[PDB]
Amino acid sequence: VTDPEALLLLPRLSIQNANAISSPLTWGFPSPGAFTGFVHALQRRVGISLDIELDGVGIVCHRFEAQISQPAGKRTKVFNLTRNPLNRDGSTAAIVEEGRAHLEVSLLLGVHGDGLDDHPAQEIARQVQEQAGAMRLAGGSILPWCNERFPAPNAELLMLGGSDEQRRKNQRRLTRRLLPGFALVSREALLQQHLETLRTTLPEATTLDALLDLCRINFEPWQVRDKPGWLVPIPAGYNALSPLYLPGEVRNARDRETPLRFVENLFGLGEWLSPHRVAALSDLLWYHHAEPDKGLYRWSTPRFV
Amino acid sequence: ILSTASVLAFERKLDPSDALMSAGAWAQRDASQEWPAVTVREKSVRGTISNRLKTKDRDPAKLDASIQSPNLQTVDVANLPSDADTLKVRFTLRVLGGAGTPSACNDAAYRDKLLQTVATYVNDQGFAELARRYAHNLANARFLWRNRVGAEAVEVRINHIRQGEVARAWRFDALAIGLRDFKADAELDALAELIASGLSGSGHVLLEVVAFARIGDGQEVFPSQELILDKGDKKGQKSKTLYSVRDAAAIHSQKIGNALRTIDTWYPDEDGLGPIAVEPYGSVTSQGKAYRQPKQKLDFYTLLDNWVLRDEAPAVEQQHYVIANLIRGGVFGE
Amino acid sequence: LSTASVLAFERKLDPSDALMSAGAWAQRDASQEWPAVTVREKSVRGTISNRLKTKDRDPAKLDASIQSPNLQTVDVANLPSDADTLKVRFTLRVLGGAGTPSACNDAAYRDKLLQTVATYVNDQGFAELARRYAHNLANARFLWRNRVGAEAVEVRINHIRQGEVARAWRFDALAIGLRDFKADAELDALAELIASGLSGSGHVLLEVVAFARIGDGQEVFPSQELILDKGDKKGQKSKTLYSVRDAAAIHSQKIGNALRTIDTWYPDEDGLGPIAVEPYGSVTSQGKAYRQPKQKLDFYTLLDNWVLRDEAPAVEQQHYVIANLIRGGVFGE
Amino acid sequence: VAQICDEALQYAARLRELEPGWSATPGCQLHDAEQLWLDPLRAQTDETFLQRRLRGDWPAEVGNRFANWLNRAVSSDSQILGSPEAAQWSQELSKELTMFKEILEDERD
Repeated sequence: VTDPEALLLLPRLSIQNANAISSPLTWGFPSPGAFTGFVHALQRRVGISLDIELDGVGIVCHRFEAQISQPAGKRTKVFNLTRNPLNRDGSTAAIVEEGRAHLEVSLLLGVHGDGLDDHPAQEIARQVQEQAGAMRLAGGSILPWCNERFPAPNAELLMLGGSDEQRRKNQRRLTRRLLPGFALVSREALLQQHLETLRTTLPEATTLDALLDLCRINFEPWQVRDKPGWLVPIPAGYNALSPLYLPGEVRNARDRETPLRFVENLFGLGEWLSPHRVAALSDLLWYHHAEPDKGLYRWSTPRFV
Repeated sequence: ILSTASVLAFERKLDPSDALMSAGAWAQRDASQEWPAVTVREKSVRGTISNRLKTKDRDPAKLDASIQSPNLQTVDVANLPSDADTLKVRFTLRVLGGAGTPSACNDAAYRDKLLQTVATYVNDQGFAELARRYAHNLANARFLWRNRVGAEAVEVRINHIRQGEVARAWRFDALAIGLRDFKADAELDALAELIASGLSGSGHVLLEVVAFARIGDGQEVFPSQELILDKGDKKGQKSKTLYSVRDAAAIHSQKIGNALRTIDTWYPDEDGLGPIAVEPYGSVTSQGKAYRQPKQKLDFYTLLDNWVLRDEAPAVEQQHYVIANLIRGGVFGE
Repeated sequence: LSTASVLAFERKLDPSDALMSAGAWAQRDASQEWPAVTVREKSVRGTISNRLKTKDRDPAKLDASIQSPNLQTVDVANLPSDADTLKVRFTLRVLGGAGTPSACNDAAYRDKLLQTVATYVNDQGFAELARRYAHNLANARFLWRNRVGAEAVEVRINHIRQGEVARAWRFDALAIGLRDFKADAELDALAELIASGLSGSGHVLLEVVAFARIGDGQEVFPSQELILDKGDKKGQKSKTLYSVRDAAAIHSQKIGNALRTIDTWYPDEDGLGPIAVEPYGSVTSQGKAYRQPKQKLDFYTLLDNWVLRDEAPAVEQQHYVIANLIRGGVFGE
Repeated sequence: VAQICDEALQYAARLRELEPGWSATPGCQLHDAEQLWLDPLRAQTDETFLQRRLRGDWPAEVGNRFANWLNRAVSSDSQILGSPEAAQWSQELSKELTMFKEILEDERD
């Protein structure tokens, strides 16, 4: 929530074999909670020898080539899978279905901390790239860079110093470094607008998540409902149900020094604007709030509209 | 009780080519084999809004927004060269023959009834009437649709190619011969004898027609006009296009074959208003008005489907009508 | 009673494309095979002269106005220095039978229009239209631009029906005023010829040869054709002079509007120079919309009153009505 | 209107930059409007005194041509041409043209 002093950048992170399931009822894009987890993992393997912190993250999704197929001319789409090794007897395995996709995306990081003037810009940008090049991203690997040679630099700026037109000049540098991308920010505004326009029947949010990503067809007062943007149902965090257990209580945990809670995951609503719609590029960050007692974990996009 | 077949179809007798225009000097018109053709080329036009604008919105703001920056477009125009003053139009017209015989049917009884009806006509009274009327429309400059209006001396030369040279050469004058009246000569009756001997199957006939129409020393001719789609495209594209051949201006074969079959002086509203284009529901397109209304019983379909099914004869004039639009062609039947 | 959906007429007073030739002295008694004025091209350095924004705070425009100029091609049809007479030669025919519509639809509207225009023609003749058309031919108003600054704009209109000349007309356009609706003797003989051609009692072929005396190689200005967004600056983007085969030329619709002034009762001031006849009488040469449909000087109001509603306008309004029933045009809804 | 104009600007920027080489050539009549806006960066072997033909080529010809193409294909109310909906649509078309010019006028700078 602290307003950043820098916008670190990693311009083309081509990833392979990403996890395009993301939820029990979406399938397209890897969840933005994975991206905030990646930024926090960069903060844990960079921001201990630099005295900074990393919270903001941008999403642009240059191209999205999935790995799908449709069966027998139907209008649904099954996932294609991977084989598995054999058992002790060597017959066949219990093949469980998991999706898979291919992406690239840039990350607009945000450096809140004070270690920006104790180091030059290219040094911190270069070592953040050298650490981000060796880290699994959302269940998938990050591809390195070959001899095409052009986006190999990794930019940065300084939000704390500058004028209004100079910040617009840095914005004109950045938004042309991201020309074909499509941003991603979540809307409570439009979703509460749809609650308080469908509110006569029932305030159930699931029927209006289902009735918003839709090519809806109505009658005379052919007609298809329109929209200025391109909308998506994305998971917007976690909605923990259990009382928080002490660390040694739960059997078979990951480690025995941090507590566990059992969770169903929430659902909100996200969209896809070009980066040239909204002006300030501190509006395209995924901070995530958390609270101990209330079992509500959330991946917001604050300060946006 | 017999019934008309579902699909009738008749071929096109009196088959014309396209007309190819050219332009040479008068009194050199006998040497008309080396004349340069009229070439369609472009020009520009700065227009002005000039149709009947709806006077439910007459604001000087939008009226002056029209008149300050008007529409502007490219229109192509065929003209004569500088030296030349004539207009050599040349096409060729062959006459097939066997007019009653269809090219499709769905019955044998109806087919032989129609053939014996047309043969009853031909043995009863020959093709000489429609032969003289087609001879008139070849004699005058009717195939010139607009180059005739505003001319000095339209000399028409109908030759007659049988083998690879001319057999008999005609030399007419399209303003001595009247446009609307239908009279005969010895020369026009020789031409009608040739056309009737063509249409009755008793020979072969290939008439090429060359008109020499003085207009002026560069005055603007009017070839046929193509069609272009333009729903308000960007940059202001074409609005008029002229039909062409391998670098020459031309007139459509359906336009020539519409001028030649202008026969009908028997449509029951008037006769002094001119002969009209022979069609079913016989309708001039230039007036938006269809003569021979099926209010009355002087259609083509009602006359054909009474004179073939029931042997009730129409008048001799309407027999000539029914056979003129059995000789233009056209798909019939439901 | 109402009009029809589509009315149309034809281009009576149909002119042609001009042939601007030139030549040496005293051969214009028998000027037959003189060379012509062509369309030849030459470069120009475009340094900007267009208006600029006030309070020019930025010296970037001070630099880039001159430091990066433009280079383009403008074609100029100068006469040869050995020649002085812009011989603008063209021809002009008159169909006649003006009130006969080219493509009407409604018979009753056609009947009232035929009898109303015939009432005009055999009541009050075409001599006023003939005198003003012979005046517009007598000067060089068909030359929209080349009249200004001349020695002797010497017209030679001739009448040809068969392959020979008839007589020799010899004029000026400085003795003949630009704006005078006078009545001379030989100009009314040629106007009587135009009256015979227009009213439908014969046929006429008028070729018009204006010896514009502009100078010993002085610049003249034929019409400019358009261009689209498929060509750059180099490649004659700015000006392209209209032409015929190795000669410059003048359009037909342009002369054919600059020979049809009858309307000198537009409301503002006829003393400010006459106009060109159109329905909704407008002059894009000055961009202003005279004859508003707000008023009753709209031609469509004039024709719908002189045919449909049976209320005849002033005689001068009727001269205007048949001026734009004789220029041609699309009409109807 | 402004949403479709901005989406078309972003898609045309992302799609016109497929090849890494292009300059003045035959058939480049779009290059008078899209030589810097609807086109990627050119080659790097010409003379160094050419940064003013693309750095100064703002979105007034290309963006103005896009606004004119939008106003020539799409239109407004013709019988209600004094009402406020056509005025809001004209202001939206002008704002879309100005936004496209401000977004694509820096194709050399």
